Amino acid sequence: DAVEERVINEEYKIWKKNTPFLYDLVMTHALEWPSLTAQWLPDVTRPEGKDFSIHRLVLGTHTSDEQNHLVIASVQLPNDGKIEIEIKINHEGEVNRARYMPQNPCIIATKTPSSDVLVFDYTKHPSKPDPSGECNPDLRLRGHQKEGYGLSWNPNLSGHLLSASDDHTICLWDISAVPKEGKVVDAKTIFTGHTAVVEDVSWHLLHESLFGSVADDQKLMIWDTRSNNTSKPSHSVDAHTAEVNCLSFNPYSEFILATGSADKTVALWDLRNLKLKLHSFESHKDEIFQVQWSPHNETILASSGTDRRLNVWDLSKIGEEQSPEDAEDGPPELLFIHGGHTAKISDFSWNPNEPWVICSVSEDNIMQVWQMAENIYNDED
Amino acid sequence: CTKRAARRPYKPCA
Ligand SMILES: *Cc1ccc(C*)cc1
Repeated sequence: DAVEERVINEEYKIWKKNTPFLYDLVMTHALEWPSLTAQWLPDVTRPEGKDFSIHRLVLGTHTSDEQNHLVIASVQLPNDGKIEIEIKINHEGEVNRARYMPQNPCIIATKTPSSDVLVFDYTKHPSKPDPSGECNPDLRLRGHQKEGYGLSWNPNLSGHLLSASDDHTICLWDISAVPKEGKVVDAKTIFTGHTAVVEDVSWHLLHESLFGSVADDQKLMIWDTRSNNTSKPSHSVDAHTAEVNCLSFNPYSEFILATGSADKTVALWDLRNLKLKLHSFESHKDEIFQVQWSPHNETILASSGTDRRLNVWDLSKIGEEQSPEDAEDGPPELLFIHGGHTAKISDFSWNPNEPWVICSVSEDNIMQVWQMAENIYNDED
Repeated sequence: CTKRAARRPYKPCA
């Protein structure tokens, strides 16, 4: 066990030697507290000149010892850096997942380990806790508490927000009709289909009525809000052989999505026939907690999790001819293994404004903002 | 050798 950390400590050092051949950019920043959550804000502010542009990122803290925080970081990326903390806002309870609303990115929804969803507006707060008036207690006695992290806004209907609820359900809130300064929003719909703990949920990127959900009952379920029966979904798959922890819809193909899970596989799915898994991506050594599609490339997905590895997959190399010496290192669809993290990667987001740039966060307070070398993705050498 | 080194980043490239 103690010798297993030394294997991680030495293979970090070969990676740091491997860094100028494999990356066009590596930034590494220790945060003050580890983050479970990472999402890039959609605005870029380049000034003309400076040799950089300013991009923004949504973080959180997950500690019980101090006052918790919701963090906006500014990250300077060159155009041939610096990572500072822009906003710190006092969040009550641990930040499991933090996502912005697309119809106003100042509105950020957070998922807590309690049964609620908090919503902040960062313009309506002080930028730093120069008060430092904690609301944080001295003990926290959680009894029966296991919850998943999933939280997703509808990009086609403003205010419709899903989350993974506490007793195997999915809740829908419509925050567009906010009530008259009561500031408590009850659930519009409660979706009662899964038999174990719902881990991740996501709205469809094109149709406003559809969403997908994954859970610990090995099931991917596809729903429709116009259905009168909210106890049964429209489709149900026996997706994986273990706990399904993440899903992501393809932004270029409306029928295509991908689920990653605790059987170390990322599955590939068509919506019009869910009884056939299209492809099983296999190179993770442990449990997968995040899968995200490239917003600049149809063919490209990435996955991350417990094995300290962020794999980056390429669908256009599936079924390729391969040598025995190439097949040792993985499948031909495996484009890139990141390997900067020495602890379990909790979350990652692709940058929407600079292509191939990823921020990824792990549990040893490391945030890494990186981008692989231009020769490796363009098939050029 | 850079496409091969992307798939084995814990081994040194050669
Ligand atoms: C092409 C090439 C890649 C990486 C190394 C270390 C050497 C040559």
